[PDB]
Amino acid sequence: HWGYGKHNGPEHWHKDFPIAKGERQSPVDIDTHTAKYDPSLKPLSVSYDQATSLRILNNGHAFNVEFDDSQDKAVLKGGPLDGTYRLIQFHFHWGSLDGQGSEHTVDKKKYAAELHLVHWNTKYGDFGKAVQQPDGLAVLGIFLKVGSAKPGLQKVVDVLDSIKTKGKSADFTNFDPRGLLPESLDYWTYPGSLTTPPLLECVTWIVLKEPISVSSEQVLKFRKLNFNGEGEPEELMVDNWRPAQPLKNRQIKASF
Ligand SMILES: Cc1cc(C)[n+](CCc2c[nH]cn2)c(C)c1
Ligand SMILES: [Hg+2]
Ligand SMILES: [Zn+2]
Repeated sequence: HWGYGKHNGPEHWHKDFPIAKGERQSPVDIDTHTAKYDPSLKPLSVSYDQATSLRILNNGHAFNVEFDDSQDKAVLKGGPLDGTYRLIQFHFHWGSLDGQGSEHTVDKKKYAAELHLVHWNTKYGDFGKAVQQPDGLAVLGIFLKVGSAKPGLQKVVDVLDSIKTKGKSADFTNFDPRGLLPESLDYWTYPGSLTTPPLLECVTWIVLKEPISVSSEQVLKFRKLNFNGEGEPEELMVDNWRPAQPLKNRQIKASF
């Protein structure tokens, strides 16, 4: 099945998932000089105070921190969005080296990692129905650079020993995603897709301009994760990113 290697990687995905070559695929390069400030974007609203994390899963391509989305507790609204989108999970993409890892690029610049906070449009009832809709998902993308440690990331870094291999999961209640945001909520927005198979073009992408910085020793522990399952040849979890895809007519809007 699909992966990130020479034989199952992003350039093989189209065979099984033809939308790989579609009209609104992600990620893309954010040309800062082509992006246009949009006066009609309302302010962004990130309400993560009542957030109920539940568990962390190594799913063999990344790790997911999952939230109880049965109520409006952690939500995105405002900005390019109409109505309410609930937080279901977050996860990251990162590299083997600091000079690569992000999925979106800013003027062809690759950051060391990329955080995705995934939300679904409540008027669709569940996550599964929202992924069948062009306005179904809203993803908040946040870049990571290496520098000083990110305090709000450390509880995640500490649990990764317990989820080394594909299929393992640990209990991860009372985690606050507020600790993963940068200071500023400036953002580029565009219409797009899931960046992993099945690559559904159901996403409103909100990519923040200001990266968070993380320690070298925080990313190092990300890099110790395995793609494989327990008792298999060790395959390190690195370079789990899709490269930038063609923009194709689409327009990236700036909030600032
Ligand atoms: C990065 C990413 C995040 C999520 C929630 N998903 C799940 C989407 C999905 C498709 N069919 C059922 N769920 C995928 C495939 C990728
Ligand atoms: Hg869709
Ligand atoms: Zn992602």
